[PDB]
Amino acid sequence: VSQVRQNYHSDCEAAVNRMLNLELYASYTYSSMYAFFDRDDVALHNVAEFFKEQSHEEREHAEKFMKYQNKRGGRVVLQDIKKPERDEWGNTLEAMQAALQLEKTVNQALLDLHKLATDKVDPHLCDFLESEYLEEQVKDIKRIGDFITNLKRLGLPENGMGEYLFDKHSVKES
Amino acid sequence: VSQVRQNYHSDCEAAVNRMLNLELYASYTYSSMYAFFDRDDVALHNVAEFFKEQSHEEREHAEKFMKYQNKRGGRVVLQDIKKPERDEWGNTLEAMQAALQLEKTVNQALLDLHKLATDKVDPHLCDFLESEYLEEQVKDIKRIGDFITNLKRLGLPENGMGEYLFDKHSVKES
Amino acid sequence: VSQVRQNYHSDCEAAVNRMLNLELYASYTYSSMYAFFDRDDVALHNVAEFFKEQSHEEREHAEKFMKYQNKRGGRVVLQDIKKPERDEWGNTLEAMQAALQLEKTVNQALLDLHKLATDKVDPHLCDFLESEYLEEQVKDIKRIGDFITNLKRLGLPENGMGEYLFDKHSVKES
Amino acid sequence: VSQVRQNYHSDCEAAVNRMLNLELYASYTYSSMYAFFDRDDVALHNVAEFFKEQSHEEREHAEKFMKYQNKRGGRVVLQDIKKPERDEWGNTLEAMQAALQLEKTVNQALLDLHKLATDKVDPHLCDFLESEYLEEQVKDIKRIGDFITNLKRLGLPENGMGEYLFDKHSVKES
Ligand SMILES: [Cl-]
Ligand SMILES: [Cl-]
Ligand SMILES: [Cl-]
Ligand SMILES: [Cl-]
Ligand SMILES: [Cl-]
Ligand SMILES: [Cl-]
Ligand SMILES: [Cl-]
Ligand SMILES: [Cl-]
Ligand SMILES: [Cl-]
Ligand SMILES: [Cl-]
Ligand SMILES: [Cl-]
Ligand SMILES: [Cl-]
Ligand SMILES: [Cl-]
Ligand SMILES: [Cl-]
Ligand SMILES: [Cl-]
Ligand SMILES: [Cl-]
Ligand SMILES: [Cl-]
Ligand SMILES: [Cl-]
Ligand SMILES: [Cl-]
Ligand SMILES: [Cl-]
Ligand SMILES: [Cl-]
Ligand SMILES: [Cl-]
Ligand SMILES: [Cl-]
Ligand SMILES: [Cl-]
Ligand SMILES: [Cl-]
Ligand SMILES: [Cl-]
Ligand SMILES: [Cl-]
Ligand SMILES: [Cl-]
Ligand SMILES: [Cl-]
Ligand SMILES: [Cl-]
Ligand SMILES: [Cl-]
Ligand SMILES: [Cl-]
Ligand SMILES: [Cl-]
Ligand SMILES: [Cl-]
Ligand SMILES: [Cl-]
Ligand SMILES: [Cl-]
Ligand SMILES: [Cl-]
Ligand SMILES: [Cl-]
Ligand SMILES: [Cl-]
Ligand SMILES: [Cl-]
Ligand SMILES: [Cl-]
Ligand SMILES: [Cl-]
Ligand SMILES: [Cl-]
Ligand SMILES: [Cl-]
Ligand SMILES: [Cl-]
Ligand SMILES: [Cl-]
Ligand SMILES: [Cl-]
Ligand SMILES: [Mg+2]
Ligand SMILES: [Mg+2]
Ligand SMILES: [Mg+2]
Ligand SMILES: [Mg+2]
Ligand SMILES: [Mg+2]
Ligand SMILES: [Mg+2]
Ligand SMILES: [Mg+2]
Ligand SMILES: [Mg+2]
Ligand SMILES: [Mg+2]
Ligand SMILES: [Mg+2]
Ligand SMILES: [Mg+2]
Ligand SMILES: [Mg+2]
Ligand SMILES: [Mg+2]
Ligand SMILES: [Mg+2]
Ligand SMILES: [Mg+2]
Ligand SMILES: [Mg+2]
Ligand SMILES: [Mg+2]
Ligand SMILES: [Mg+2]
Ligand SMILES: [Mg+2]
Ligand SMILES: [Mg+2]
Ligand SMILES: [Mg+2]
Ligand SMILES: [Mg+2]
Ligand SMILES: [Mg+2]
Ligand SMILES: [Mg+2]
Ligand SMILES: [Mg+2]
Ligand SMILES: [Mg+2]
Ligand SMILES: [Mg+2]
Ligand SMILES: [Mg+2]
Ligand SMILES: [Mg+2]
Ligand SMILES: [Mg+2]
Ligand SMILES: [Mg+2]
Ligand SMILES: [Mg+2]
Ligand SMILES: [Mg+2]
Ligand SMILES: [Mg+2]
Ligand SMILES: [Mg+2]
Ligand SMILES: [Mg+2]
Ligand SMILES: [Mg+2]
Ligand SMILES: [Mg+2]
Repeated sequence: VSQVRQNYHSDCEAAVNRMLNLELYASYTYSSMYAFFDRDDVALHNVAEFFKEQSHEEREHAEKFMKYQNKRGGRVVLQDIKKPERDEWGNTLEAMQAALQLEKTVNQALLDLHKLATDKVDPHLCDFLESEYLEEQVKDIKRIGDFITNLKRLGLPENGMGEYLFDKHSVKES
Repeated sequence: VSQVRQNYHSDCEAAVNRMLNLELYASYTYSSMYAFFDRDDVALHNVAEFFKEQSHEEREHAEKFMKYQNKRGGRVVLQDIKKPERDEWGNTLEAMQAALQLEKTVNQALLDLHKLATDKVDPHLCDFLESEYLEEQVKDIKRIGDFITNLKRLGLPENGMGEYLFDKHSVKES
Repeated sequence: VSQVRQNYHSDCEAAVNRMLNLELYASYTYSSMYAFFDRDDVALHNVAEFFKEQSHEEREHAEKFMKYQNKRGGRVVLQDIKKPERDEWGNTLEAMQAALQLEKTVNQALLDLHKLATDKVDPHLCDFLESEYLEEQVKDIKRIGDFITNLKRLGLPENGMGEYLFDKHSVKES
Repeated sequence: VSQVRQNYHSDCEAAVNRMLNLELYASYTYSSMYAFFDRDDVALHNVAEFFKEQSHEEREHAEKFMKYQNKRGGRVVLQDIKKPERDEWGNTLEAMQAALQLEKTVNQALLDLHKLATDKVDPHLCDFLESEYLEEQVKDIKRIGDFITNLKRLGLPENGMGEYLFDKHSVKES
């Protein structure tokens, strides 16, 4: 038993490792989207940079779980990071829809981890999730949903001018 | 009788209270428009912020009438603030058209109050309306009319790209 | 169903709308207190400004619930804002006692909403209430209780000098 | 006829001269109050300075009428400035009550002049009164009324401690 360990259930330790893998998986999926929008036959630079930043943020989420695991006296166990579901992402609308579903999948895993932490009476883990993870998900899900609404308004997928304008006006100029 | 009261007719005092209610009503209607444009399935952020600011300005108009009432020795009497006429506002064009009519309704009430103040020979109240209320209405009515003309030019309600562009270029970036 | 909606119960959505109305109601009651203390026959300016600020804070509480509703994919539904219980507020002690009870009524509604969020296993809503609402209530209830104790010490309601001194020394100079 | 004169009725010219005298009369009354509160057996320095400033403001009101008269092509005609109604002013409450009535007397004369200007269809004179005189009166009447309410709250005339505190906290520290 780690000398620091107190009120930290083995199930929660394991679930934190699984969550860590999912954060890394999400990072890798976003990195794939970045590379896609940087292709010369796609060429939406601000969209590409948006997904690059999304990828970097997921890696930070992963690293925070590693640090958490050690703070509680659990042990980080890594597994393969599975490649993303697609090799090409269609267009800005398809990619944003996939991002929305990814962020909701991550959110559900975090909510499930909160359920487990609650069941095991671990208020520190509950607070960690609430203070560091759950609001980030709600905020980003809202942001991405708002983007999707605007992409549809702009006539995606068919309206190329709409897609061009989204890249200029909706995402950060990079 | 209030010790400060001089040349302030009971009818004007009552009409000031009714005008106060109308300012609050207008504020609440604009707040509803703000919340509508902030919906994830509407997602026009600059338009939402435009209406939020419109709402804040109406509250300031209301507070100025409260202060006026007390300065003249009248007594503030509040009534319920009725909820807005609609729960959803359609799109930027429908909302702007409703805003135009709201500002004209407020303007007519102010003009009617000026008629009353004139009839009761209250030059202080006339000056207050002319110097603090009537030009604000003319200016904002012109601004909103100009917006409506541009929304029609941009192909509202059908042209989603037009609506997107209005939010980027016509209203303040927020 | 809103594309952003996840783990957000219809009951919680409805309760958030009811809470929004209560925040607006509280704002309006405080605005009435402001106008009362600004009367020439009351004339306690720092007390008036205290209640004006209380009113502005309640409006901010309301707006934060509107934003929350949309972030979760719920839909803002507004109802009439009922006028305050009184048209005149007696004196600083009576008004502060009414403020204490108002803040406790708001607190109870927030605690009830937390119970509901807990029952529906909504940790995001629980965190939102705990991080943005519940401590504000405890702090302001303590502040107002402290004021009431001092108003009683100063001989309210009978001691006019005491009431004058409270306005100079207890509330912020405005 | 003055070369500049246009739309300026002889009656208005005369009434402006009478108003000028009243402004000077008001100044002199306030100067008497200043000297009274500066007496060693009265010794309320901030109250004295309040009335000194009131006196200076009335002189500015008078000078503005002189300038106005000449701008319109009328001719300034001066009369004796009558001494104030009292040689001693009792206490802060009696003086403030006399100030309230003085400011209301001045206000009534200004309102009467506005009636005359209206009757003679002189919009420039109407605007001058509304923009330079009428709101000053409403504001100062409210200020003085508020003071009287506080003096009564403080137990004037009998409560010497109340009167002392008013001088320290209600009027500007000078
Ligand atoms: Cl261990
Ligand atoms: Cl343990
Ligand atoms: Cl334990
Ligand atoms: Cl265990
Ligand atoms: Cl594991
Ligand atoms: Cl596998
Ligand atoms: Cl693929
Ligand atoms: Cl997914
Ligand atoms: Cl968070
Ligand atoms: Cl967006
Ligand atoms: Cl641009
Ligand atoms: Cl956008
Ligand atoms: Cl009255
Ligand atoms: Cl009157
Ligand atoms: Cl009159
Ligand atoms: Cl009347
Ligand atoms: Cl009324
Ligand atoms: Cl009704
Ligand atoms: Cl509707
Ligand atoms: Cl209307
Ligand atoms: Cl104006
Ligand atoms: Cl425009
Ligand atoms: Cl425009
Ligand atoms: Cl929904
Ligand atoms: Cl849901
Ligand atoms: Cl869930
Ligand atoms: Cl539900
Ligand atoms: Cl509802
Ligand atoms: Cl009802
Ligand atoms: Cl009442
Ligand atoms: Cl209550
Ligand atoms: Cl809080
Ligand atoms: Cl206190
Ligand atoms: Cl003191
Ligand atoms: Cl002090
Ligand atoms: Cl205190
Ligand atoms: Cl002449
Ligand atoms: Cl002439
Ligand atoms: Cl003419
Ligand atoms: Cl003439
Ligand atoms: Cl003359
Ligand atoms: Cl004589
Ligand atoms: Cl005398
Ligand atoms: Cl007089
Ligand atoms: Cl003025
Ligand atoms: Cl005062
Ligand atoms: Cl005072
Ligand atoms: Mg060891
Ligand atoms: Mg284990
Ligand atoms: Mg970011
Ligand atoms: Mg993200
Ligand atoms: Mg993540
Ligand atoms: Mg494989
Ligand atoms: Mg908890
Ligand atoms: Mg937080
Ligand atoms: Mg964060
Ligand atoms: Mg946004
Ligand atoms: Mg009275
Ligand atoms: Mg009446
Ligand atoms: Mg504005
Ligand atoms: Mg407006
Ligand atoms: Mg208004
Ligand atoms: Mg109704
Ligand atoms: Mg004017
Ligand atoms: Mg103007
Ligand atoms: Mg203005
Ligand atoms: Mg313009
Ligand atoms: Mg949908
Ligand atoms: Mg429902
Ligand atoms: Mg505050
Ligand atoms: Mg409060
Ligand atoms: Mg509140
Ligand atoms: Mg009712
Ligand atoms: Mg906190
Ligand atoms: Mg706060
Ligand atoms: Mg304290
Ligand atoms: Mg000549
Ligand atoms: Mg003549
Ligand atoms: Mg002054
Ligand atoms: Mg004065
Ligand atoms: Mg004067
Ligand atoms: Mg004589
Ligand atoms: Mg003015
Ligand atoms: Mg002035
Ligand atoms: Mg004041």
